Amino acid sequence: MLKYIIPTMMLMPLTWLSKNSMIWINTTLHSLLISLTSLLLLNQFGDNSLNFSLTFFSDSLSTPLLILTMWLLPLMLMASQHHLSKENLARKKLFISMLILLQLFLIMTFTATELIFFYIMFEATLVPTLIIITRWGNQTERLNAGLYFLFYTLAGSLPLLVALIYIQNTMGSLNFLILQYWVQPMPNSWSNTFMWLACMMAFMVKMPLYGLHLWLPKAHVEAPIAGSMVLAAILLKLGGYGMMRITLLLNPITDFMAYPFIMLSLWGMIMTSSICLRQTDLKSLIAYSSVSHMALVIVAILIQTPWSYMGATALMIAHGLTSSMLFCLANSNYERVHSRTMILARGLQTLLPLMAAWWLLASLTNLALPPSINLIGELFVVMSTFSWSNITIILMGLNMVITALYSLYMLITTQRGKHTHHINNILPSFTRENALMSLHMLPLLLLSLNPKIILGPLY
Amino acid sequence: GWVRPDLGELSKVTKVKTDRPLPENPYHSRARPEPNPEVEGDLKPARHGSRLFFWTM
Ligand SMILES: CCCCCCCCCCCCCCCCCC(=O)OC[C@H](COP(=O)([O-])OC[C@H](O)COP(=O)([O-])OC[C@H](COC(=O)CCCCCCCCCCCCCCCCC)OC(=O)CCCCCCCCCCCCCCCCC)OC(=O)CCCCCCCCCCCCCCCCC
Ligand SMILES: CCCCCCCCCCCCCCCCCC(=O)OC[C@H](COP(=O)([O-])OC[C@H](O)COP(=O)([O-])OC[C@H](COC(=O)CCCCCCCCCCCCCCCCC)OC(=O)CCCCCCCCCCCCCCCCC)OC(=O)CCCCCCCCCCCCCCCCC
Ligand SMILES: CCCCCCCCCCCCCCCCCC(=O)OC[C@H](COP(=O)([O-])OCC[N+](C)(C)C)OC(=O)CCCCCCCCCCCCCCCCC
Repeated sequence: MLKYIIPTMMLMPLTWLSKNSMIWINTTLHSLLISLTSLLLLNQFGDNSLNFSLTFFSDSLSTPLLILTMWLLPLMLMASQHHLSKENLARKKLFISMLILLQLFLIMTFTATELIFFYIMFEATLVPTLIIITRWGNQTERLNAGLYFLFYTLAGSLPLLVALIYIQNTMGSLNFLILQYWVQPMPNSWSNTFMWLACMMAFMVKMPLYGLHLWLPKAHVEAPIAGSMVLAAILLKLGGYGMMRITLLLNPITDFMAYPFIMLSLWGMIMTSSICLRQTDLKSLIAYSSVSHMALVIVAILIQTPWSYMGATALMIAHGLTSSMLFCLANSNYERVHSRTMILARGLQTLLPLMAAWWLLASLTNLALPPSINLIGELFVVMSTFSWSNITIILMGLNMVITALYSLYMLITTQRGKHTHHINNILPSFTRENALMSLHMLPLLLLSLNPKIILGPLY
Repeated sequence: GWVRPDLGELSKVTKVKTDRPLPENPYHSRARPEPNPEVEGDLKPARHGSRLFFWTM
């Protein structure tokens, strides 16, 4: 994995020694070359995971998250170079350094062979994200949002540190490859109940769980666009990745410890979709949609069937691409009307027809239109939760109805109807904006052709 | 016929011929505890280094 860590570190002298008009182009070009190179991780096998060294490995779960992570950096550089155009050159290089450094932390977060290295990288991903939100966020609430983002994650993760060091003292190792063969059953006791909570609540905060999601519609809203892209596309999926690793160790106690959290997520996907029906902020509507989509991934990890893991990793990749594109569409209107109020700019299909086509396709992937991998992940989670209990089909179907409702309500509100008369700075769509939309959508549609590379370790 | 000692003589350390045995344990000390073992052997490198969680040296 060192052949990806070293070029990501070499993006730092590439962004600090570049000419002052070349610091976006060079980082975009070489991060696209790293994203091209990311496809060598598809050397996967049906029995063995691609095990590089004592420190790094990549199974078929970490590999799509890695390719999505290394693909997200040039798109964040494209999205964030217009509103940081008038920035100081040094602060612009600091923003690009925080993006590169967050990618550097993530690509060795997902490949961490040993779990405390995963914890160090996992909590290292707070610091560039916190700096991006609280420094290049736009409104006043970015400082409070950075507080909530920091102090939910550390409140969840500092019991996780004690849990992992306890496993290190008991099993003798936190290597995940050794713990695939030295895993012992975790019986019913109060000690093992709080063991389960300490191993799971950090990732429940990072997904986010319903009831603990209150960091998210302030951190995802008050960030800039690159912060919103990385938070929606990768940093929620760190939680699901950690769950799919750490639920190896939590059996059979998960089979009754999962019930309150399965209730919280099965009811939170209804409640947050209902919240999306009544949002005035478009960016907050996309934030609560992200909570609504990650609730299904939480249920799919907690029921731990193979169909549920396949649907959960497919839905994680699909939601990363879809939510990143929805935030970029929201930014493309915010850079014209300078307001996140959804009812302000109306009738935009009369003005921006191809951008409205991108709105249509992202709203169709948001409502899980087949054969998109959105529908593949959605559908496999619904199959596995039906096999779990036959009455969960009511909640899954009601969630799908409300999901279609807020997706097409977002589309109709922003794009349809009579246009707003007093708004006259609606520029045509720039080539940068349409290129950003297509670089989100076209991989998301091409992955419907060959979807087996995003279905996890147990496809 | 007695001669008075000179200045310096009655503070000399003299030797005494006795017939009683030397006291072999005058403090009545019991048996001392056996010491801890010494360290011995050649000093090999640490097996796989520090073994601190993931540090491979
Ligand atoms: C590996 C090789 C692969 C080769 C094949 C590629 C397969 C598909 C890839 C993606 C295709 C969509 C991308 C283009 C559309 C987006 C941009 C746009 O609006 O363009 C309009 C524009 C023409 O319109 P315009 O009037 O000039 O301007 C737009 C208007 O202003 C206003 O616009 P508008 O509203 O009038 O028109 C938009 C219209 C609006 O219509 C809709 O939105 C209706 C669509 C939904 C209902 C119908 C489809 C339902 C699902 C069935 C089909 C899939 C399964 C079929 C198989 C049988 C059943 C199993 O949408 C379309 O016409 C899209 C046609 C294709 C639909 C594909 C599904 C999209 C729906 C959302 C996801 C669904 C699940 C995923 C499916 C993935 C399948 C691969 O198109 C172009 O100029 C084309 C540009 C180049 C496109 C290249 C696409 C592939 C690129 C891949 C590059 C790398 C691989 C190399 C292969 C390259 C091959 C060329
Ligand atoms: C004939 C006589 C002469 C023969 C010469 C033969 C050699 C020819 C080449 C000579 C040059 C050799 C250079 C060092 C060898 C490579 C070491 C290495 O990659 O270890 C992999 C090491 C473990 O991976 P592995 O696959 O198990 O081992 C592969 C090798 O067998 C590794 O071998 P190993 O098993 O022996 O590794 C030992 C152990 C293996 O490591 C472990 O056991 C795991 C613990 C590693 C530390 C974890 C710390 C976690 C918390 C901190 C997070 C830091 C975030 C990253 C940095 C953020 C920004 C500063 O390493 C350590 O304990 C050292 C600590 C890490 C320092 C690595 C060396 C850096 C030198 C250059 C520094 C430039 C700045 C780089 C950024 C600073 C941080 C690295 O991975 C990391 O530590 C990840 C980070 C990558 C390391 C730096 C890459 C070296 C080249 C950098 C050039 C680009 C600079 C860009 C500009 C500056 C930054 C903005
Ligand atoms: C997001 C915010 C909330 C985060 C919640 C995080 C999870 C909640 C529960 C955490 C419990 C503490 C970590 C437990 C680690 C378990 C390791 C272990 O070996 O356990 C078995 C050990 C067993 O002891 P032992 O290991 O010494 O003995 C060997 C095992 N037996 C007993 C079988 C012989 O458990 C404990 O020692 C105690 C575990 C419970 C500790 C309760 C104190 C914390 C209370 C909850 C605080 C939650 C956060 C509050 C603040 C939030 C922010 C303001």
